[PDB]
Amino acid sequence: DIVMTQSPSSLAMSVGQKVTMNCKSSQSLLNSSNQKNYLAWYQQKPGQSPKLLVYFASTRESGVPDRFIGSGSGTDFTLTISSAQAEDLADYFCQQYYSTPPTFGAGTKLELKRADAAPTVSIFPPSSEQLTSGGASVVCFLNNFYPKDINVKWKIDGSERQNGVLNSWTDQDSKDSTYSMSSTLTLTKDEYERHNSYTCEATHKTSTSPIVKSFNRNE
Amino acid sequence: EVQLVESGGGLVKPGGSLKLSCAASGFTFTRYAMSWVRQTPEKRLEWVATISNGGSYTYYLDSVKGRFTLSRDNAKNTLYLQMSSLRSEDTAMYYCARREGGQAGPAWFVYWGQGTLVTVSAAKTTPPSVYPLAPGSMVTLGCLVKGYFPEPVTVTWNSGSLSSGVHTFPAVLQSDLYTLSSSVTVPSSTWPSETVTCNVAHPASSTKVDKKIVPR
Repeated sequence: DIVMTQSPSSLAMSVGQKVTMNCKSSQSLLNSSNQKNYLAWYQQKPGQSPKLLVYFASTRESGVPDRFIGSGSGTDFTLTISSAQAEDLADYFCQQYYSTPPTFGAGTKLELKRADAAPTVSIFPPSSEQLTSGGASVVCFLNNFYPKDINVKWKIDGSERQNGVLNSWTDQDSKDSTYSMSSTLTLTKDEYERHNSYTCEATHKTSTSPIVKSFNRNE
Repeated sequence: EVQLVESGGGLVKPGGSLKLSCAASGFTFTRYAMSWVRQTPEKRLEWVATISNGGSYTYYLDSVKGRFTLSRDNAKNTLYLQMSSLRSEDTAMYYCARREGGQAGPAWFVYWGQGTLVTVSAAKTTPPSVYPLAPGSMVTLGCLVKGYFPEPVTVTWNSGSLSSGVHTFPAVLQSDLYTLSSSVTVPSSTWPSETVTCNVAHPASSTKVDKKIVPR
């Protein structure tokens, strides 16, 4: 059971700059009978099957752009992207086929760097449909921001609320390299009706100035 | 073109069975070995099984040996994975793939199927509740898809007419059910003068719901 270790777990680089991803195995994958290394690289974008980029450590699959270069030998291999493009956002996996069972590395996520961008914040009251059934989900979208670190805070009538909050992050957008985040405050209908103002706050550790969006149940 | 069309995934109880299918086209099927590779909820790829060109030799991951059976109908260009005595640890997205090179021993995979999801759980299939998200330059609308099981659901806007400015967020687990949301951002002149509908599908419950976003 050859262990394929991929370092680091995630990689961040600006558009146009060089990306180098490492993959460590446990045994030499070079065959001295024809001088070839038994290693392959795969690119997997969000929602898609893995796609073969490089086979035999350095042979590029027909159709892969020339900016993808594979190198290495023995137990240390490298995937180089000579100039990262917006579309290259993906998870990159190495795989050995020297001995059964074929094993894959845990993958290295490629993140793109770009200028800071404040989230576009939208807050939504519970729909009447949900309220009729006894529920009250207050939804807040924090869309198209950078960098990934962002902390949402919920306040009900001015007081912080932490119970009933569930958060969800998209993968980095392959067009503008931003992130988006969804935050749902799930309350009962009775508790939602017991208060008036609901506030979603987008904060980040580097600043004290949040981005605030609120609504009033009555107006 | 080479296409590997999978089918057969779904929800199944622990100890149950399920048969996955992989239909191939665009290459000489009998001249290639075929394989199954699964991917765990943490996006970890894992080879499962490989069958030779004529099926005389099969190879299995030790975790599935004696529980899964690989087979191929070379006349119908179809690959099968018969899974039995399923455990929760088998929950994963299952891919079929063509073992490249046509030779003995493992190799790399060039062509992958689109993947089918297998959920091993004793939880029951639950349809989602779909709620419109309307606001109380550009305007952001949404809809909330709450309390469904199992994965997946597909959310579109205006039947795929609105592709740009859409954010469909990954589902989270709440009370043994999944909940996700989706936002769409359109110009002010579009909404509310025009009609913005979120289309939600949950194939596991045969659920098909359209929710029109109406102003508050």
